[PDB]
Amino acid sequence: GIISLLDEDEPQLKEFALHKLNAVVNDFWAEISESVDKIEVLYEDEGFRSRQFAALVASKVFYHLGAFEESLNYALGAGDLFNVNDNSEYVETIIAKCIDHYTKQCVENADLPEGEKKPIDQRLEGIVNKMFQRCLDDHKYKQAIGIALETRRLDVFEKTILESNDVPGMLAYSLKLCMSLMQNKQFRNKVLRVLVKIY
Amino acid sequence: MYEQLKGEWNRKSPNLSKCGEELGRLKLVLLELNFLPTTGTKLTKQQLILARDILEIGAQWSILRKDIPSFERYMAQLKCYYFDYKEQLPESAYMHQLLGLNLLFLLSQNRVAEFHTELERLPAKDIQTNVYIKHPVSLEQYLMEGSYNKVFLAKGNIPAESYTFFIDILLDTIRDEIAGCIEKAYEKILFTEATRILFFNTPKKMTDYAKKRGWVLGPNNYYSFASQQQKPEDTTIPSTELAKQVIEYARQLEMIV
Amino acid sequence: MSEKKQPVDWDDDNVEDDFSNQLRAELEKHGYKMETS
Amino acid sequence: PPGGGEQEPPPPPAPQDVEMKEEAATGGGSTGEADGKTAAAAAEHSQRELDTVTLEDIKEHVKQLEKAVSGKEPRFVLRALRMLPSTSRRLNHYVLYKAVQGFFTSNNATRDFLLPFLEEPMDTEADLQFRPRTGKAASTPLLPEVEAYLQLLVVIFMMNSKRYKEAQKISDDLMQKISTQNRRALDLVAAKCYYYHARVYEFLDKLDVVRSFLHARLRTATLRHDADGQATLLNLLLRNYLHYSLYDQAEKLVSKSVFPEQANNNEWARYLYYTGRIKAIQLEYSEARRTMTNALRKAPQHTAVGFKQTVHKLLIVVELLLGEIPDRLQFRQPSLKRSLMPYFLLTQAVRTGNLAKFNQVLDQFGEKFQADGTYTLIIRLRHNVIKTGVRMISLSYSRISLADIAQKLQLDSPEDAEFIVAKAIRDGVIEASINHEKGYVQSKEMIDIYSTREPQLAFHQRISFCLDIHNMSVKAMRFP
Amino acid sequence: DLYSRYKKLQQELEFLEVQEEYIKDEQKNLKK
Amino acid sequence: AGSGLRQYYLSKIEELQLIVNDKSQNLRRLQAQRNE
Repeated sequence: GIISLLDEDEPQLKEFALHKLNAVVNDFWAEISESVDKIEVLYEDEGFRSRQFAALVASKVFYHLGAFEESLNYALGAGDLFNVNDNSEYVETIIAKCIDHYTKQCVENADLPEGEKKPIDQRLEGIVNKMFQRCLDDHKYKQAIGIALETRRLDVFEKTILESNDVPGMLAYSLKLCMSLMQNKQFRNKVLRVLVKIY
Repeated sequence: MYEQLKGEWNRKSPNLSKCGEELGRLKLVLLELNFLPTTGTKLTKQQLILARDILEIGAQWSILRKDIPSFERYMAQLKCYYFDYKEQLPESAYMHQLLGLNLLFLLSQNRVAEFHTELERLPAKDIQTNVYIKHPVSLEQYLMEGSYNKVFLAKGNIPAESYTFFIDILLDTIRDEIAGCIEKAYEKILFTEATRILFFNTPKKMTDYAKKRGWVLGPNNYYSFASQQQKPEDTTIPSTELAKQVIEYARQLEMIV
Repeated sequence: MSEKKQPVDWDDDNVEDDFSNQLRAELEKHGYKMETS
Repeated sequence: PPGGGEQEPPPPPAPQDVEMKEEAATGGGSTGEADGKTAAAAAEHSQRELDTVTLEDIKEHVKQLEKAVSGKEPRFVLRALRMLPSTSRRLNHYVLYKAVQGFFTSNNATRDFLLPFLEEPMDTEADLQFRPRTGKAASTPLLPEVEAYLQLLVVIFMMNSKRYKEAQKISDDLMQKISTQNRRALDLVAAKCYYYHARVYEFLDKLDVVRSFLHARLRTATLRHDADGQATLLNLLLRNYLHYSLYDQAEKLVSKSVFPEQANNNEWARYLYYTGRIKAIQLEYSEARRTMTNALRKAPQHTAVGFKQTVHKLLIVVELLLGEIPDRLQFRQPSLKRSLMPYFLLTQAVRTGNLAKFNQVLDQFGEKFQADGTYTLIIRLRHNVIKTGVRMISLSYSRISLADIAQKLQLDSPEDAEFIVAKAIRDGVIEASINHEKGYVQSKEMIDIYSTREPQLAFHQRISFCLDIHNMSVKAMRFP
Repeated sequence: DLYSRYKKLQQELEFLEVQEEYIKDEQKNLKK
Repeated sequence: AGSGLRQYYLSKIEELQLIVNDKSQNLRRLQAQRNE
């Protein structure tokens, strides 16, 4: 295959190979897999021209194989060349799994806020808040509030409830959810207090 | 665009600056109108005739300079061009002998498994005529039977150019494979029996095997380490795991309610 | 079930296992084997 | 008059009633199992689809005049099915169309009204609730237009209708139907489309465009889950990879998707046949023969299904290289006409030492061998005959002078005999040993004993099997 | 909307799991 | 905003539906065995 060009270290050729290749990854999805070391090396070193482009094709190949953890990692590394996109099966799958990783990380850290919280790659927020904005390009989608409560973020919660139609029926809905089907007292009372303030 | 079409090929091609000319050619072809595309155009057809010819010369220079990675790279590119979604491709005179040389390379580097799987594409040119393809399959057949001396007898007949750069390696690999087949547990074998085998010089290469391999270098009374193997299955204690198995059977006789 | 594979292009003595022509029947072979010695 | 008027009474009655009540009961059951018991995989839906595949398809090829089956479209063309009167009136319309067709001439389609009988069918407040009915009644018109056996003015329509149905099902599954999993039917649809593409690729260019489309098709599967979807797409794609473009082999060797454990039994046979073909063509012979025999007995139980013939014409060559076939056992009534003419003459030549007769048979039937796409025999079988002789020598003698095999196997020299026997032992066909001193070949040690640690290794496997079967059985007992 | 269905699905799933464990235990003692 | 998050909250619950759908039947089977 055209990997026959990647074999050469001339910098001019490399980017032509990657640009030509990511156009056909789907038809030859598995065939490529005996080359992922080369692409990873060409991502790790500094001073290439489109390190994001190598990270992108790596993410595509690992999404073929369903190694979702590593597709996620390289998608974080792939920067804006990926993250700016917004309408495909591939992106929606890996952003869903990113949301999942983020919410579970948040829930874990929330039990020990006093320190030594594990690091958060800010790209996770860089994707989550982008989705939050999509859930802001709209009048009052309930789901936004759902993810808000699920991720323990009172800030975007408040910003969403005050923004858009702050119909008091909606905050009565929020009180109903707070009382009806959530139980962790230490989070319950915090949500309830921010609600009494806004009220 | 015609960068010394026949500058240093018609009369003599020893140039190392030909490498620089090829570098310029590869730098220029990447900016040509169509490489990846398969819809094609007559202009694209010209660009493709040009790419095919330059790749052919690149591969032949590779064999002339006896470089391996450049050989496999150029051959992969050309084989991608030769068969493809677009293959109008008026016949090129070098296709047959170059493909035969490719098969010789595949056989010499002991990739026999990938040999036959490349032979499916050729329906009739591999048997009736076209001696270039005939040669490597015939040698493969010769080396599938225990017949060996016939290979060395028939070595001196090659329809294309010398191509010895691969035939020497093939002979060496056949020699070492035949040696490996004569795997000997007994450390003592008569070296004269090996002398009968096609080892040629009595101590020139006998020392080479002697340095690492066992036996002696032409002794006629070999002394060295032995390749005898004993199972040593005397131990009667697979008890730790066999007990596991039994407990497991008891596990699935219960815990269903 | 149809597989689109286009399949369509004497004695009840049962299995004959493997018989190979010997030509000479046992009577001939032994009849003239004895003659030698 | 004596042939058209007199033969008209007999025909009309049967399609008027039996087919209509068939599709009525099938649609009723589909609605019932889609409404209740959301896990409707185990139902008569699959049996109904199989019966339609088997029975209804063959009963007719022509456009079914007198409005017997062509009238169903004008029956269900206007369907509301919103409330009780709407569904009742759609059924009444079906009945009234049948009655009119039995009384007078109902609506007829002149090879161009099927689109209005398909556009208006999805028009007139059509019901999404019977999405499966839409698919079934849209695919059934394909087979008539497909199995018209004309290949004129219907293949193009077949391709357009197939694209329509594919788009409809893709848009339907874009909503990701909940607790329904229409894929249980979709698979068949997919196969059907591939059918016409082959027909298309029989009337026109190959199915490469289909290849891209179906890569996308299995990609949209395997993500949520798998329900008989990928299990079909895999063998469809590697069918096209090996469909007169079989020269491509390198890739599929890296098709590393796991094949789903619980599949329809009929498909496992296709999978194992193709796996056997790919294994044998690249020169592995140990696994090929065993997995191919496992394939043959997997689902052969039918009155001359047809591809069993091909698997036999492969297993004979693939095991000719290693031993002996049942020489007269398998030449029985179905295969006898084909297998006998070339393959029997071959194996007969192979056991004997007649090279000239081998060449004669090769010259005679090479065209048939290439037509079958199994021309490996000349490639390797001609030059591997001596292996059988070595095997026989192994079975009989136990201590022999290698100077004798030369006169027994016409090699004319002892040294190359040493070479060929050494190669054979290295290859593992025989585990003998050689005294490299005085032309002595000896067999391995006698079989030590058949009751030391080799037996119980098998009984462990059989327990795993038996306890697994009992658990599987007890679990799925009496659902309500 | 979908949030309530999501949560209720989770709850009823785990609760029928609890019933399942209960039934296994009662089987075990009734046999004795 | 043109079905911003309909592909979420929707593919997430389908597995839940299938799991509970089968698990209830399993529970009823155990019910019958215990009763007898």
